[PDB]
Amino acid sequence: SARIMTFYPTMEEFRNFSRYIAYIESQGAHRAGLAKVVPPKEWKPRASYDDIDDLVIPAPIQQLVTGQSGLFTQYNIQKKAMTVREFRKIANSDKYCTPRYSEFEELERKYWKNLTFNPPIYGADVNGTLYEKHVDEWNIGRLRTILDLVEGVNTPYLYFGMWKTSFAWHTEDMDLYSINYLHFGEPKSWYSVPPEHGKRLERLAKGFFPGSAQSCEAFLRHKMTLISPLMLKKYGIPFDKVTQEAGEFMITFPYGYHAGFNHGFNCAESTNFATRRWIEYGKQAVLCSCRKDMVKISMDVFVRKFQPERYKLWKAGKDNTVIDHTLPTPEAAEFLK
Ligand SMILES: CCN(/C=C/N(C)C)C(=O)CNCc1cc(C(=O)O)ccn1
Ligand SMILES: [Mn+2]
Ligand code: NI
Ligand code: NI
Ligand code: NI
Ligand SMILES: [Zn+2]
Repeated sequence: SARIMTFYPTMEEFRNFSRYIAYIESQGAHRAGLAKVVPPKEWKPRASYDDIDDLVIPAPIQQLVTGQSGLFTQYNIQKKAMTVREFRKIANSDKYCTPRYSEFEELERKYWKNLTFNPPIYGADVNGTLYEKHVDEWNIGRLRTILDLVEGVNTPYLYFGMWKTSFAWHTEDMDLYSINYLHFGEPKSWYSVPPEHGKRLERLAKGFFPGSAQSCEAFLRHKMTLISPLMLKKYGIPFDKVTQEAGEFMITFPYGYHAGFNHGFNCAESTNFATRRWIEYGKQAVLCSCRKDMVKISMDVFVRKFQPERYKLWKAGKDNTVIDHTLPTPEAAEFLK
């Protein structure tokens, strides 16, 4: 019922990013916590990707995974800087390349069977964009949403993947939205838990990692926790799967938990953004308490501007607004009339 939806905008619908986000929420896409958007055929953010071999990945991370029975922890070892060419050569070498497979279910099995072995290298969190400066549609480098009121939380990031590189279970910083475009290469597969069931995932994680839970009120934000779909099935956490191919966007929604992995050599671009609906999520976000360095946004400017009637109430710790995860963002009103 809160399944992942896929959308196919026309060029005319595609041009206005925020308006289209409001549209898909009016269709209920936010309930799954994750949605796919396939852009029009004619649209490309870049003419060619042949000129980026010399691009530098300053801090590649080797992903060491420890665990068993569908529960794992992922550790980052920073490696020496390398170029995209060097990273590609490693990614496609026999040691690291994608194994043979027919259906996705086979590759998924191989992933969950082999994720503690032969730890791969992920060129993640690279500042940059691969959009040509003139592309005005869904330009992840400059989406100009109300998040701009805040390198940063609204600046673009590149992810150079190879087979079996992973992203762990998490919501975004300050439970923001996120946008992910797969520029090229092999697919990226996603898992998602509906926001309305998010705390059931937290409760389970808390039960399996009580030490981590004791040391931090939001340890999932460390992005170290991997949990297999079989474990989610066993413990009755609802979830959905989707595979993202080259040329496709993924949107994650506030408090939408997601995780996944790359199929082989690929490149993705991502940033965070906001709608008016996010503001309440941002006020109520449970943040990492154990590291000084984590991302924290002052919500004052947002409450003053878009919730002036509640500002003094909120600042006195008495705003008891309860979030209804099923409600679309106010901007979606025009599609419901
Ligand atoms: C908005 C981009 N961003 C970066 C925040 N800091 C720069 C780390 C993220 O952390 C988004 N969340 C992690 C993530 C990573 C992947 C992935 O590596 O593909 C997919 C989905 N989500
Ligand atoms: Mn994410
Ligand atoms: Ni290339
Ligand atoms: Ni090294
Ligand atoms: Ni523990
Ligand atoms: Zn923490």
